Amino acid sequence: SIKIRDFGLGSDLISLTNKAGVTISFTNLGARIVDWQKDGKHLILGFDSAKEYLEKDAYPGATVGPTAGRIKDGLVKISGKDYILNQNEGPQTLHGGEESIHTKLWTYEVTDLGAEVQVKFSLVSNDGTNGYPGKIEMSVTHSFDDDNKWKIHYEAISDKDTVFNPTGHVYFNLNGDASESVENHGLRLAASRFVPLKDQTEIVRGDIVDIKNTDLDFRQEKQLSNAFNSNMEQVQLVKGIDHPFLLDQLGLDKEQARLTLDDTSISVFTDQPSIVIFTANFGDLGTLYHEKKQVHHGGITFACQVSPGSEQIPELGDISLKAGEKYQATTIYSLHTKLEHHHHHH
Amino acid sequence: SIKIRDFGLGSDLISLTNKAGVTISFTNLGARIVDWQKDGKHLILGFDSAKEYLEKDAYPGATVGPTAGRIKDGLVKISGKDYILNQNEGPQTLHGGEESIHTKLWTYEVTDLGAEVQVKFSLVSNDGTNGYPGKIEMSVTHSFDDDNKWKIHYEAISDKDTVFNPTGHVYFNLNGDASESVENHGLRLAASRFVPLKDQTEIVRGDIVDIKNTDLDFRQEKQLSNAFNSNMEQVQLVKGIDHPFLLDQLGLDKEQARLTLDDTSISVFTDQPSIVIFTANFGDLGTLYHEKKQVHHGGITFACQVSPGSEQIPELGDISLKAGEKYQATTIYSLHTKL
Ligand SMILES: OC[C@H]1O[C@H](O)[C@H](O)[C@@H](O)[C@H]1O
Ligand SMILES: OC[C@H]1O[C@H](O)[C@H](O)[C@@H](O)[C@H]1O
Ligand code: NI
Repeated sequence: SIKIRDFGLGSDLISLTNKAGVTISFTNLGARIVDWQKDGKHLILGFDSAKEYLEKDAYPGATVGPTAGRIKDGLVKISGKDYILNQNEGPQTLHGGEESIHTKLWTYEVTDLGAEVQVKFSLVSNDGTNGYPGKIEMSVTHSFDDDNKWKIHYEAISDKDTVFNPTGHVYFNLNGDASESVENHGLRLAASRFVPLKDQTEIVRGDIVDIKNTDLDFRQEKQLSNAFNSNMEQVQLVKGIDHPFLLDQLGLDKEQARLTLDDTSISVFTDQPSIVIFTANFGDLGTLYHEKKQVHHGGITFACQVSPGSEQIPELGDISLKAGEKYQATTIYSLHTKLEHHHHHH
Repeated sequence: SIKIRDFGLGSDLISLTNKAGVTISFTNLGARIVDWQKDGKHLILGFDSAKEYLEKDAYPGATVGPTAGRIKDGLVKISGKDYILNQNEGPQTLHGGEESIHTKLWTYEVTDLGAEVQVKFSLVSNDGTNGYPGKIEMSVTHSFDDDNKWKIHYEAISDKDTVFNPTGHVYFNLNGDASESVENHGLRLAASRFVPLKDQTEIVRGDIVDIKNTDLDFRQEKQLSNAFNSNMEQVQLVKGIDHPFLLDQLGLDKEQARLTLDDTSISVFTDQPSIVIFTANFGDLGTLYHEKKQVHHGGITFACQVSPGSEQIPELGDISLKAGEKYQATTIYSLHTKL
């Protein structure tokens, strides 16, 4: 079933229920996921109205771009030319600049294919918006099927050579309560390397480092607490995790990451080369989610994209987008029950 | 009463019925008026869904800007520096450039005041959007009251020196049918001069012209047909009217124009210095409104704003907006029914 209703400020809330009873919802404010539940339990973080997003935190579950993450000094080089983008975090351009895409009302169309329902959001980034050459016609399709698969498909075309590397900023919390840390969740991730940050400003350090056999090594499933409790400089620097992890093997076919809690797991699939992992290291900020004060580590993203920092570490990728060339990206989060035995205590 | 409904593509349709039974409706797509009816007749031009607007003509009833009208070569000078805006009509920037604010979904809030209801639409135009320095936070409040007054109030603030001169692009047609010319409407307008156009590109010619005692003098009520059958080269050039008229006396308390058809009449009030009047000179285009094929002259605007063309004719005014200054503007359309 598909259902729609006003969600506040002129946005809508689109709610889908698949044949298995699993429900998921989205809003056109920032082509974002708002909730995902199983048996009355929230699997992710979200608010109950649009205004909350605009007043508390506009990133959760949003589509962010045109470029996700931080661009040192808001400086990019496009086809030999230097361009300065909107600087919204010190001299840095973070997630596309101020008042970016996550803050706009996108138009949308719903397509019912039976076992699969698609929600296609559209938006045009005009040429010059936030310093980005365009115009860029963008679309984000969120779909949910009878197999409990939530897929995100991005498409874009630009009138001018530009840069593009958007991502989906969902936060998971299998506790279903923001006030409970995710240190009790199990994490498996197919990555042997990571990108260290230079300092508190969070720009990339300039090197790529091997994390095998360190506390950041999740190739084999381990509790998140191992990371959180770590005293590695990088962990200490950000008070948790806030880094790009370079996938070892590329392809939409491989299970790149798996987040487990008791009988529930979320599997991550993507065609992107990295997963940006941020554990809501907000300290005592305590943003209220459903009347619950969020705890430090009360959430975790799996933001699949080209790693941030390619401006400095070319080896990471090229996020340039040629005029006329069609961009595409696909990320999938699949939900499973009893995939494995995970019985722990903290 | 107030009613909100899904207007298509994720947009909303907000409809307000006042004590008098009159209905007016807006959509956040473009912070725009969609309809205006009395006794089941439409007073203005509009479509039946969001899609129509996007597919057919996106300007009718919309808020257009940041700058309304045509800008020669898309060139504006800001703080002594030249800036090139998005060009979407040849080398000209028309209505803000392509995919402008009239095509975006704005957020909004409804405020019920009893005798009056207000719908406040907001949108942020990012710095650099279509070439315009910003960011510019804009709000357009459309309101409707029990006195049949439809008011539009604009507000904006920019982080940087920029240009700003939006307008409301509603088209009236008291016939209540797009297939019927507005030539039978009487028009009165308190302007003694106008701004001639250079040629078919419609950029201004460069001069200000006195229209006293010409086919374009509406200082004293007259039927449109007159203007329509004039041989004035300017009328001929455009096949109707498509010009900025300079108002004789500025101020929001003066009725600046009046459109009448039989017992029904519309009055215009504004704090703007000019009114741009365009008579739907679309030839055979035949755009479809409520399944009725539009005829050349099947509509007319009253776009209140600072006259287009100030880039060439400084005396027309100055559309600059300095960083931190608050822009404000108001236009009112009042409905009357004789007895
Ligand atoms: O709240 C927004 C967040 O977006 C990413 O996770 C970023 O790396 C974090 O450092 C933080 O800025
Ligand atoms: O519908 C678009 C119209 O907008 C203005 O009123 C302009 O003067 C007309 O020439 C036409 O471009
Ligand atoms: Ni709606």
